[PDB]
Amino acid sequence: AGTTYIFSKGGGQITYKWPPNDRPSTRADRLAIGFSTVQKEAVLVRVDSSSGLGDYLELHIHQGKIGVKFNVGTDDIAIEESNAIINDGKYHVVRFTRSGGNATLQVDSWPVIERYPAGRQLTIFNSQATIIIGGKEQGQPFQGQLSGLYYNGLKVLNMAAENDANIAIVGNVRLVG
Amino acid sequence: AGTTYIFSKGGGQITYKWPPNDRPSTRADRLAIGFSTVQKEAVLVRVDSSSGLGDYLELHIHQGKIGVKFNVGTDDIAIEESNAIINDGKYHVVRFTRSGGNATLQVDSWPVIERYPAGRQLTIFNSQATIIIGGKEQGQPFQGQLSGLYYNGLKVLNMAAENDANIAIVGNVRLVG
Amino acid sequence: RFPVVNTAYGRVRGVRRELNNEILGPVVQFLGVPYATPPLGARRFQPPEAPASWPGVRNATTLPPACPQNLHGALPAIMLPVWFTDNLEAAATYVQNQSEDCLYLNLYVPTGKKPVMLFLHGGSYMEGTGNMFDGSVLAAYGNVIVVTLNYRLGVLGFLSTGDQAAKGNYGLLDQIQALRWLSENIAHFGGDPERITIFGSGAGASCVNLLILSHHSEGLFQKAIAQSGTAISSWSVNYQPLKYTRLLAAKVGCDREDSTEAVECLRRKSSRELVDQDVQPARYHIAFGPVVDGDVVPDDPEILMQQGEFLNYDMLIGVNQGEGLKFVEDSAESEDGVSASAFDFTVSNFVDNLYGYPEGKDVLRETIKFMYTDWADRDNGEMRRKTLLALFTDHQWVAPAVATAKLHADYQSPVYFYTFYHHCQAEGRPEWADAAHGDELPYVFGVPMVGATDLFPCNFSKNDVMLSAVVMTYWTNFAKTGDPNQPVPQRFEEVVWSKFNSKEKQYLHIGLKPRVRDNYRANKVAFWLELVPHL
Amino acid sequence: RFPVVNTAYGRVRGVRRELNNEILGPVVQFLGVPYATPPLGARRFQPPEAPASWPGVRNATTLPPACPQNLHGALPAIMLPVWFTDNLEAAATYVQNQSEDCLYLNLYVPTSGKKPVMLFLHGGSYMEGTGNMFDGSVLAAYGNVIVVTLNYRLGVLGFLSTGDQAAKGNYGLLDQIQALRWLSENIAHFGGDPERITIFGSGAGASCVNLLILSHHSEGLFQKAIAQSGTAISSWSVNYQPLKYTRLLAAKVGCDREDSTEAVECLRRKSSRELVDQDVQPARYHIAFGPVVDGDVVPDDPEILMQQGEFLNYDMLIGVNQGEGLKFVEDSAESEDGVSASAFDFTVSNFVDNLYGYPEGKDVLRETIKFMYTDWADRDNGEMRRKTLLALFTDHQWVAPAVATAKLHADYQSPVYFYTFYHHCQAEGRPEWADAAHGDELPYVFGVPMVGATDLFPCNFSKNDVMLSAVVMTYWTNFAKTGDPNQPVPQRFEEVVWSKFNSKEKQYLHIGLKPRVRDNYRANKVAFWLELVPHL
Ligand SMILES: *[C@@H]1O[C@H](CO)[C@@H](O)[C@H](O)[C@H]1NC(C)=O
Ligand SMILES: *[C@@H]1O[C@H](CO)[C@@H](O)[C@H](O)[C@H]1NC(C)=O
Ligand SMILES: *[C@@H]1O[C@H](CO)[C@@H](O)[C@H](O)[C@H]1NC(C)=O
Ligand SMILES: *[C@@H]1O[C@H](CO)[C@@H](O)[C@H](O)[C@H]1NC(C)=O
Ligand SMILES: *[C@@H]1O[C@H](CO)[C@@H](O)[C@H](O)[C@H]1NC(C)=O
Ligand SMILES: *[C@@H]1O[C@H](CO)[C@@H](O)[C@H](O)[C@H]1NC(C)=O
Ligand SMILES: [Ca+2]
Ligand SMILES: [Ca+2]
Repeated sequence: AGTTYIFSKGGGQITYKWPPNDRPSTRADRLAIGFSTVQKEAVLVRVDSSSGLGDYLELHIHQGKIGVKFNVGTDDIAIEESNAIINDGKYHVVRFTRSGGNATLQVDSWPVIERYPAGRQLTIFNSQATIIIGGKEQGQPFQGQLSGLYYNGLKVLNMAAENDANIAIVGNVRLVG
Repeated sequence: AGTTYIFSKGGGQITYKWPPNDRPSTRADRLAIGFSTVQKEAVLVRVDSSSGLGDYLELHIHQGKIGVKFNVGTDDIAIEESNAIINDGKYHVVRFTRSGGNATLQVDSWPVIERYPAGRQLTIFNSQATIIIGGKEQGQPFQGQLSGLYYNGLKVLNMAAENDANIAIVGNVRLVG
Repeated sequence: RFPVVNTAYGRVRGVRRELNNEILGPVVQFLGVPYATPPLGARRFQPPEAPASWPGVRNATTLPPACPQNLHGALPAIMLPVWFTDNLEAAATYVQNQSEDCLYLNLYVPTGKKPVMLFLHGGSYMEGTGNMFDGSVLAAYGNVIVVTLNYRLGVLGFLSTGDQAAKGNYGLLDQIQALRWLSENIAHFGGDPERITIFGSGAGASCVNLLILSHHSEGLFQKAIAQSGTAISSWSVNYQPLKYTRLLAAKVGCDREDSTEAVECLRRKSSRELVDQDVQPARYHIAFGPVVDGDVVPDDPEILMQQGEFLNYDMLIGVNQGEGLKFVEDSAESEDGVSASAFDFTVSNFVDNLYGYPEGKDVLRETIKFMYTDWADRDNGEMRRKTLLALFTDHQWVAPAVATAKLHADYQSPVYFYTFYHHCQAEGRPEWADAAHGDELPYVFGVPMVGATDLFPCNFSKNDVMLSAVVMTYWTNFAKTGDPNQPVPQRFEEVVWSKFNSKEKQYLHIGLKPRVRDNYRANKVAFWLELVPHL
Repeated sequence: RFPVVNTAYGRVRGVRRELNNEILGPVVQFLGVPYATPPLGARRFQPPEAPASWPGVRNATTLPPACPQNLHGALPAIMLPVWFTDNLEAAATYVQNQSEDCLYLNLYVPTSGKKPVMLFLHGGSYMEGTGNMFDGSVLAAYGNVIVVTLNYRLGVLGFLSTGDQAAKGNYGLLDQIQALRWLSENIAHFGGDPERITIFGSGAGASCVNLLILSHHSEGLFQKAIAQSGTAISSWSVNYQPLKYTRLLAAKVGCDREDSTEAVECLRRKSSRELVDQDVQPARYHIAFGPVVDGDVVPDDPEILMQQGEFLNYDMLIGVNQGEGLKFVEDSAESEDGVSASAFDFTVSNFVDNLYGYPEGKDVLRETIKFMYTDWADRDNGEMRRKTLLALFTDHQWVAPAVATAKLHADYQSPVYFYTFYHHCQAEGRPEWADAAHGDELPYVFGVPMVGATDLFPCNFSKNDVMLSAVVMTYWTNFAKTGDPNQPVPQRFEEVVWSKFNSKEKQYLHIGLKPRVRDNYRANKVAFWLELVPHL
């Protein structure tokens, strides 16, 4: 576990907003984060596009199963760790690689589940805008502990602990020390 | 009887040009003139519209028969005195009244010849600009005595003697008396 | 003084009313001198006849009664002038003594011999009167004799069936009778029976363009000033008289299968019973109006003037900047302009009502949606209300006026084109608007030089008075010599109003900054005259 | 001095050629350094690979041979730049040593941080051109940017395809991508920055730039793109029916086997000059051998691809000239009057027949595009019909596609800068009525005026031309340095701020002797071509 952040009652949200002229658009996505919580319904990280574009990426725990759902333009594609239980209070890490429609999701050292959609799928996540951690405004606030958020060469928590000018924190998001 | 203009060898022409802003358009027309000649083929008078418009009116003797032919927009209507020979050297007169498409031609004391063209015919004589006496431009010169040209209250021959500016005489036309 | 002038039928008396302004001479007004026998009984629905001589003398001092009409009814509110519909309560005062015997005229003689200017009123063919316009300021200023008449309107003046039972066009015949009375009776009043001008605005202007193409009016007049009107627009003539006359006959109480029987039954009914009947025509059309029969209007006015069936009259045609101000009437209550959902609905209804061709109703709609939209302000809103107003003005008033000006100038007749732009600042009229339909009548009649009347309560500045003087001088010069700038010289002193040649369609941009321009809305006019026929 | 720089495959010797002008420093030229294996034998009609390391030092001084082509043939003159068509004899001098092995690039290096890289993608069409024609030794010295001009397979040997797997096609685009990869992994030794690699080009080469944006092969190779007078959505940008022309060439060359693999194998045996001299003529306003939609380089057609945001947010600079279809009116350009009505009607009808050709309705489209493109204030001018015809061709082929691609790129939050060149150097043989034509912006970008007239540009150059050239390369080098044509180097050009191209507010900048930032370039005609003609 890297820079651990603790979420308490009520929760909160931490937002990393890219500069307007340096917003990235990438074919492939790489997410990785460790966590420890007992919540049955929560959202860990939400990645949004700019105004108008409907491209999105979301990671959430529903009914005790962690999963990632993304909209790349054609339709929503979701991959979930169905044959497991994750809200048992123990620390578990999750990794996710994306290539167009193809999505590989792994948790702990268990075998990687793969999703290979059929038909023509768009492959471009257009004009990333903000990284949201907490999911409180979405509708399912997250309470627990998070660590080591890695996103395509951007360690969100590591630079957030450095108090960079492009990160804003609100709520019960506290730093473990 | 009145002011008579004679035609010498070669030929001649008398042209009346209407003022640029005083060219009249008439639904009904009158044309009376006394003539005396022995030429088998000739043209006496010819009234033309302005540039572009195809409306015209002419009086001509063919094969010893005098007749009036006009174009008012639909078709050429020509009414000719057939049961008379007029180029015997005597002094005759001819009158022609036009109303709508209907025409009436009368020579001396002979019975009137009336023409009612079939179908609905154009009527208005649009923007008369010139009157031509002698018709040297057409190709048939005139050699004889002409007097009393009456055209809708206009006496071209009378004004020609009084040295009217608009009236122009070109060729071998001489005034008698 | 109460001078008396002898006419060919008798002797009439008038008054010598004085004007408010101090630069105009006294004007002798003869109000209510008849010009035809009253068409009351069996003479109803018949062409007018010459009046009856009277013994002794007759004052003409009270305004004559107006023709029967239903002003508080379903009049066509699109073709009517804006000041008529705005001040409908004040304009109803003038038509208060309505009677069937309404054939009269009023002369305003000022104090070679002075010309005559006849005014043909009428925003539509079913309303208005000649008593509204006091042509006394124009008479004194221009030293011309202004005549304003009352002619039969509506059912009593334009009902027709197509056959010889009721040919129609009784209003045009009444106007021609008034012209004849002026021709054979104006020499006694000091007028010149050889310099008669005829002019009017609105549907009356259409009457002017239907008197030029009429065989009846050959030598009665020699000039014409048709402003904001045409005989080729959609609401100028009536091509389905039998349908609407049968609808009216069925509604009133007798619809005989024989046309003559129906006409004879109608002649037995009171004027107010069948005038008050509400027969609604199709949109952008009329129910009762001029009809093509063969006597007054021989053929279609669009076909008649293409073949040059007119007698070479000097013409002064004109339009306004935006005349379809009443086309956009439901969109004047919105802070913004019209929404994108309100711009494709008005255009669709416009195409359905006016063209309505199933084969090409989806191609024409798209191309006239694309043409009348500002692509530099595609999502402005206000510049969609402006473009809708421009679309209606271009189709109804500007394109027919340009077409008729071209047709008249092609056959070598003097045509002068004008485009009124200035407008008096009214009370309730929107600020974004411009010179609406019939907004030049106050300036032509010298309303600003006397003040705001009931019909025009608008505030007038010095610029309005100057423009009124300018336009009145232009009109009077045209009446005097057929040239707007020849007799009386007047940035308005150095502008030479040139002719309207077909090759270069020069005109005068009448307004606060006049200038002789080159082509008035060439793109849209060419769109309506050349491309739309090809589609 | 002949400096030596070690690349990743060996060491190359350059030169230190100096410039005529005074304010420009010396330039080092590594002319002719290879970047891929020669596609000579069985490697013909195959994608390029990495080069072969040479033990020792390679002398890189002479201009490398140009790729096989045929200038004195049946070239499509409508799409070629005006200066290339006019001076064809002078331009043929550069293409004199043509050989099949032509995969070489030339670097020009000057002498605030690490210098950027500007690759130039030449080619008025896909059958002609060479990187030796443009000397980038002036732009490199002025803007302190390493300028790289390459040579890639052209015409028959570069873009032949059948749709099957026998010959996928777009070998020229693969050569360009290989050159970009070589620059990315080898420019650090010459002093360049492998993270600021702009690519720019004019004419059909600019199309390649657009076709290099929608391709996933060139993901991280370059960062920016300057596409001037070119698009990937015009009529002559992509070849949609390669099989017909390939089979026609195969029949005309000798072997037309029914199976595509056998035909390709036979074609690989013909020498490079026999299959190039063949006269395979495409339909008018189209191309015979060009980029082909297959799935590897171009996944789908470029028009569909850019609608659904299939690009990776490249800073982009589009531009057009005033009138580029100068060769649309060439049969009626040496007459006292302009175009008669009987000839305007015929030209518009031929245009509609060749381009649209819709059996459902053409008696409506012809009349509406005739009415739209005519001045009704001077309807009978005659001379003002050549201008309208030139505007028609320019609007349909060059202006509307450029505006459409700028709007589609700006709709996904990518910096888009639109320019409209309006000045033209006074040519000896060009008509006086003619305005800035196709390819007349290339002399200014490369700084020809500050050096003088050449064989390719025999023009007079005054002081105004020199000032405009300096300004144009200042803008281009600022864009290369920072992606914003106003930031790094201060500049009626002093008080003009070049703004982005928003879809709602299409602000552009008007290059010329009277610069100004305007709001909508030909909004009426562009909207006509984009939003009305599709409805008809
Ligand atoms: C997804 O996987 C399929 C099958 O392995 C492959 O054909 C496709 O190219 C992959 N998509 C991407 C974007 O790599
Ligand atoms: C011409 O004659 C016919 C038959 O007599 C008549 O009906 C018609 O009215 C006449 N034309 C004119 C213009 O009077
Ligand atoms: C006309 O009116 C005046 C004033 O009302 C009146 O005195 C006069 O008698 C009237 N005229 C006649 C002929 O009665
Ligand atoms: C209209 O004119 C009157 C009289 O000059 C003036 O008092 C009034 O203020 C003017 N209009 C307005 C709204 O001020
Ligand atoms: C390069 O040129 C030098 C001098 O001409 C010569 O000595 C050397 O061998 C050359 N090298 C190659 C690879 O041609
Ligand atoms: C440069 O312009 C002058 C006119 O000022 C012209 O005569 C001259 O020929 C031009 N330069 C060249 C090299 O021709
Ligand atoms: Ca997308
Ligand atoms: Ca005629």
